[PDB]
Amino acid sequence: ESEEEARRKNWVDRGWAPWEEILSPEANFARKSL
Amino acid sequence: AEHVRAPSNGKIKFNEDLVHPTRTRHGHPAFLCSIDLYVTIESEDILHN
Amino acid sequence: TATSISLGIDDLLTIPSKGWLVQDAEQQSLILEKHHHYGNVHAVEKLRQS
Repeated sequence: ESEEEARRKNWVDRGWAPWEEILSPEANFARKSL
Repeated sequence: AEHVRAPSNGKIKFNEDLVHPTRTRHGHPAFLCSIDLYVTIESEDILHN
Repeated sequence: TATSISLGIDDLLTIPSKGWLVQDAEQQSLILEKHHHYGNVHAVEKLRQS
């Protein structure tokens, strides 16, 4: 399945939404660095 | 595999332009050295190099 | 026989600096556990530090 299709299924069916994540000075480092 | 430990109690002084930024295997912030460096610890009685 | 060596409980000396060293290592380990929880470190990393 193409990603485009899968992104649809997840929105229509399983409820996905790319909600915002507010992160600490340290967690941001973690996400970018690794 | 060897750990440089501290000679005595005190402030550690070095220039940070020479060293380059990194993240360690255990998750901590750290600096990586690719040139020789001199670090000094200023104990009240003496300076350790 | 004349000198008579023997071993007692208080002859098993321990290095003077042990308490300070064990106490510090334990502090480092607690701090890393709070941080695994808060999301700033991963699991393979916790294992390794320990």
